[PDB]
Amino acid sequence: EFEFPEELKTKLQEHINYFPKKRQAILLCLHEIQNYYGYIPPESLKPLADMLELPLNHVEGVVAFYDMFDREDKAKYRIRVCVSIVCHLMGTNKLLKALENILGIKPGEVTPDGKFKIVPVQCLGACSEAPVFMVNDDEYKFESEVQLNEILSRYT
Amino acid sequence: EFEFPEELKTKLQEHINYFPKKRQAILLCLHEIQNYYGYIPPESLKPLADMLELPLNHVEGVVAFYDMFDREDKAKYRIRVCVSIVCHLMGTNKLLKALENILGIKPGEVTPDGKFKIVPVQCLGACSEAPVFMVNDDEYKFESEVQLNEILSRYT
Amino acid sequence: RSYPAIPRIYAETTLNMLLKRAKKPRVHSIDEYLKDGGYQALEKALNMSPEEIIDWVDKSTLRGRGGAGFPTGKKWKFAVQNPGPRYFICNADESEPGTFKDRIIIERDPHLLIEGIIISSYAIGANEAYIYIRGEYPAGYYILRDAIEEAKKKGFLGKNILGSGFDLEIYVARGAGAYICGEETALIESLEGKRGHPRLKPPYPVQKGLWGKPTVVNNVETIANVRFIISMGWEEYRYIGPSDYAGPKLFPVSGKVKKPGVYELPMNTTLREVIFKYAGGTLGNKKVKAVFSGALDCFSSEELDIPMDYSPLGFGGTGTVIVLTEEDDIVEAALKIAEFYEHETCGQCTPCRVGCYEQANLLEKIYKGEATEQDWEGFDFVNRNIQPTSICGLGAVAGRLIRQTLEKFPEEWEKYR
Amino acid sequence: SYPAIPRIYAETTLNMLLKRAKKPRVHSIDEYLKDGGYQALEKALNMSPEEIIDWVDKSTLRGRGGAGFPTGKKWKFAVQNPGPRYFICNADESEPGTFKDRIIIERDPHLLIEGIIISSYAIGANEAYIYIRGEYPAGYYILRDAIEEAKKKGFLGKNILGSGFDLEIYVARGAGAYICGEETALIESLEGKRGHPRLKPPYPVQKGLWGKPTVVNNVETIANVRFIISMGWEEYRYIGPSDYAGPKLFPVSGKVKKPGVYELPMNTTLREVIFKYAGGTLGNKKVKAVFSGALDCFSSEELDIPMDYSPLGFGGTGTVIVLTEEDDIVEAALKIAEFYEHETCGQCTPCRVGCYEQANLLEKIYKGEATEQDWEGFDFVNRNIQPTSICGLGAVAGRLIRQTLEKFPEEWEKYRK
Ligand SMILES: Cc1cc2nc3c(=O)[nH]c(=O)nc-3n(C[C@H](O)[C@H](O)[C@H](O)COP(=O)(O)O)c2cc1C
Ligand SMILES: Cc1cc2nc3c(=O)[nH]c(=O)nc-3n(C[C@H](O)[C@H](O)[C@H](O)COP(=O)(O)O)c2cc1C
Ligand code: SF4
Ligand code: SF4
Ligand code: FES
Ligand code: FES
Ligand SMILES: [Cl-]
Ligand SMILES: [Cl-]
Ligand SMILES: [Cl-]
Ligand code: NA
Ligand code: NA
Ligand code: NA
Ligand code: NA
Ligand code: NA
Ligand code: NA
Ligand code: NA
Ligand code: NA
Ligand code: NA
Ligand code: NA
Ligand code: NA
Repeated sequence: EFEFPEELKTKLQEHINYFPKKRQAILLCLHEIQNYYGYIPPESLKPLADMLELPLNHVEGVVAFYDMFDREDKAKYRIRVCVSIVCHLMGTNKLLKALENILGIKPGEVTPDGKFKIVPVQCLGACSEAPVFMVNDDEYKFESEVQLNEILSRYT
Repeated sequence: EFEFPEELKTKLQEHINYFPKKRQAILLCLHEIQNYYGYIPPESLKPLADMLELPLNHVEGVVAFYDMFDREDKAKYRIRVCVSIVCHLMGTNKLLKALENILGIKPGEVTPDGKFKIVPVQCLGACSEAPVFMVNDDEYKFESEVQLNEILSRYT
Repeated sequence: RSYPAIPRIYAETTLNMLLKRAKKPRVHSIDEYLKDGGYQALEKALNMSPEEIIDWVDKSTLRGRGGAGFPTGKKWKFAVQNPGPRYFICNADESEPGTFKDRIIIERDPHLLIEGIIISSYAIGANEAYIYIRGEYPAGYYILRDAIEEAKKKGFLGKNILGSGFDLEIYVARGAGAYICGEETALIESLEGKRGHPRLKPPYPVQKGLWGKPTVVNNVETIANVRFIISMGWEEYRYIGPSDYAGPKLFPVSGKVKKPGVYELPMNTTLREVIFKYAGGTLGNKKVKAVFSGALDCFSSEELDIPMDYSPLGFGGTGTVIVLTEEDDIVEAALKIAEFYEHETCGQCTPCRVGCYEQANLLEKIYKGEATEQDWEGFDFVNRNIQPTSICGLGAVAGRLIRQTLEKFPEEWEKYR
Repeated sequence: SYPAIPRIYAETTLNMLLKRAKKPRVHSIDEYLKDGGYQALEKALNMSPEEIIDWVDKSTLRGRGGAGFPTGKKWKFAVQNPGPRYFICNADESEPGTFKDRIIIERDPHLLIEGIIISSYAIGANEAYIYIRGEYPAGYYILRDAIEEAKKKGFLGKNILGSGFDLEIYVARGAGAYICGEETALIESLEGKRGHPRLKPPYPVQKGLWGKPTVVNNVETIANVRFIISMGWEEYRYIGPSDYAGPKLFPVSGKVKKPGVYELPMNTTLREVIFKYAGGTLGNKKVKAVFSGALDCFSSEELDIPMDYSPLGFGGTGTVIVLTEEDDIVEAALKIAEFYEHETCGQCTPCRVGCYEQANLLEKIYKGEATEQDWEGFDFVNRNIQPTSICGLGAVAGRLIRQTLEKFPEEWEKYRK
């Protein structure tokens, strides 16, 4: 019985119509779904598949491959923390310690309210501003806990 | 005849370009001139006025008004001695005595070698470190003659 | 990198706001500033309307720190009632005897000032701002230039600051010897490249200022408060110190105290407490004879229990405290004050021009024991007749302190007569 | 309104690719046109495709994505094969330490778009694509908007400026796979599939998107095309050394005072980059190593090499990650191992197994839990990731770590003992 609500269906159709071939819109569609729900529902894949004129397992294969997509944990706000070489040198662990102090969670975990999930990622390509993190689409240099606490107060 | 050496002319043109209006740069230009020559050469004023697109009497009047500018005596180092209330209370007189003993000059005079000029000045905004003096841009508390001699030895 | 030598003025705070970083005698560059939540009040400001920022600053009760105590938010309101372009100016001329409180923000925590300038400029729709800094603060000037470059690099200045659509450039101008260029209309005259001659007011800068356009002039210390108002909100800010004179105040203490330096204290602190509780008491434990509020007022040892606020019975001024002890010659001190005003009158007004010169010349004759009976009567008269026809406050106050020493220390003057 | 982006410091001696992008903000089409934007395109549309190829050839412009293949020759190779042909801008930029492409995307999109249109026309492509990593969302929306702007000013669409050349640029997003920066895997992703590199040959120029001739060029490569057309190849080659002429972007990070992007000629030495441009090292610690992204590791013996494509040159992409004397080489190597472990697509067995085992074993070494066999195993897997690999990741997943082993034995030996 799973159906995308109209507003979402509309946005997905825009993407499928944007490229010359429908299947090229798969990652845009998947970004959209994850944006909408806060994860990728397993139930979403079959109908997505039908809109792309692709088999379900193709779609599932794609979700499994691409690390930004998550089918397990719903989160309003994904906190992508860089764990690669340059952020590591410049204080990824201080960033994480400060996140734990504020939110009470570690990498992999979601707050009880389902508001914040900490996602460890590879280099975000902002290494001069190490240690780097994102909150959904917003990206920031971590300076200190008090600075971080203020940034996070912006997401409600 | 008179022209600015290009080294000075370049700095001058930078100040002129710095504010939205050329004439705003007049004090900065004059500081620059006094830094280059160890004073303001009278001859230097006509060509400055040109660069500022100001009449010469304007720039002459400006030089006359502001007390930091000197058109009479070339000195490599300007020893600005505060003569206002706090420094007076805390030992301006001892500072000038120490200055006389070391250099052989009194306020308003230049050493024979052109090296040092004592310039009596109003409150330098460091009254807690009275008695206060400057050597060009550097500023110091006077403690004693021996301490003073050591500071002046740094100016070659 | 490398700047001129600056004395290490002592700083001490019970509030840890304006002097949080500036209690430490060194340059605090942008990274340290950001670590302490720097420029986050700017970020919150740019998500408010200018009108709200004006409102908050109004409700904060913040009053100008430059000496005239004009409510800062109201000043902004008046400017924005006139059509743009508008200009914002940070007055960093600080040249009054005894006053060194603004320099330590400039030299130690420049970003606190710059942050305040940006918020303020946005508040009034100013896209161009100036710092007017006295020529005798070279280190301050180079520190400010460098700090502005750091601000541009992090995108706090330039076009379209943080996606807000607000543009700003801050230009740094240098004074060149003249105390009068701290008077706002003369400051503006200097920025236009002229001599520092105050203009007749009305009109006021907020209506006609730099290039005849609406101009807000605020003192360094005043602007250093703007960060805290936006960060804490106006209500919490208003809760610091007494509710009628709220917020942190800086107090430059000099002369005959054990711990001369700048103290950050609330405004319900007494003059006595400034001297004895905070500045360590007097040198030699001498009795206090007088406190000069810069070159403006003279307080006797009988007047130490007044609040360091802006009330009619309070200290007033800029909170500049110069302490004189029992062996300090009051007439000798009065001469130094007369000499100050002698050197700083711009000369446009006749009684000011002539009075500043005559007050000092005659008082020098008194001090040196060379005054005729006519010189005594002259000095008294000139002291009372500097103000007439005055365009600006200098001529209004050039005899004030000195008059107070004559009323409050008559026995000491009588010895000279 | 776009998502927040950290303001990366940008500095240039040549004022070409960073003329506008040295300022941390979106330069829109008007500001782009102001400085003569889109005039190189106009000039290009009045040239034959063959002549544009000729100029890009003779300029000696080489790919900036890491493989360093001559751009013009690439283009020439594609046009030997029947159309239709496709052009792809590669904006996947995901190698550790690399953040140079994004500042062109985020601050000066039109430098990129102008390049794409000339390049597309040069090879007869009517369909072009920007593939930008999914973790650059602001870049994504900035590009889309800048494309709309180009369309309205008539630079995209059908019959661009009456020329008869049609073009549409589609913007695709990645979703977390570093391998999708590999050009054949990029094309796989564009065809709606997993980012699995294809066996070469065939090469994309012959058989790429939908099996058709396809030119893939890096963002920074394309950023140069405007200039080659604008100044001509001969003025272009006058930039920097005759051998490796042209501007080059260097993203500098780690233990330097001024981390950021630097636009410099390629005769600059690595030492100059660190000490002349990036302000030297933090705390003035001695340099221990430079990581060329996740590819190579230079000791402090090797700083005087040119930042070019000479045999003895730095090579790579100009990515400079500075480590100083207190930085643990084994710790750093582990972080490199981890990257490769997360980024092998796993189609080749030695790569699949190697990347995994190199990380897993190195972590045991690091934690002091490695057996004698774990040590020998680690050594072994590091030398045997490459065999049978169909793309460059497997060829290089052991490279840097091997270099640390050979250049810092004493520090590894301590972990073994
Ligand atoms: C002779 C004279 C000198 C002044 N010097 C200064 C000064 O150094 N700094 C200052 O901020 N205000 C000074 N003022 C006061 C300014 O004219 C003005 O009141 C103030 O800068 C406005 O800012 P505020 O409202 O934030 O205090 C001076 C006024 C006069 C009459
Ligand atoms: C593992 C891997 C990742 C790559 N990532 C990128 C990338 O992020 N951006 C890029 O432009 N080229 C990347 N390349 C290089 C491309 O395959 C290709 O050489 C390049 O995009 C062509 O542009 P150029 O000729 O202008 O350098 C990568 C190659 C490999 C093996
Ligand atoms: S009162 Fe004195 S300082 Fe003020 S404008 Fe008149 S002459 Fe000048
Ligand atoms: S070498 Fe590695 S990354 Fe490249 S195709 Fe093979 S398994 Fe995938
Ligand atoms: S290493 Fe973290 S952004 Fe590059
Ligand atoms: S009285 Fe001398 S510096 Fe103030
Ligand atoms: Cl199916
Ligand atoms: Cl005033
Ligand atoms: Cl490749
Ligand atoms: Na097509
Ligand atoms: Na995945
Ligand atoms: Na990113
Ligand atoms: Na000074
Ligand atoms: Na001045
Ligand atoms: Na003076
Ligand atoms: Na009160
Ligand atoms: Na950027
Ligand atoms: Na990607
Ligand atoms: Na390839
Ligand atoms: Na690990």
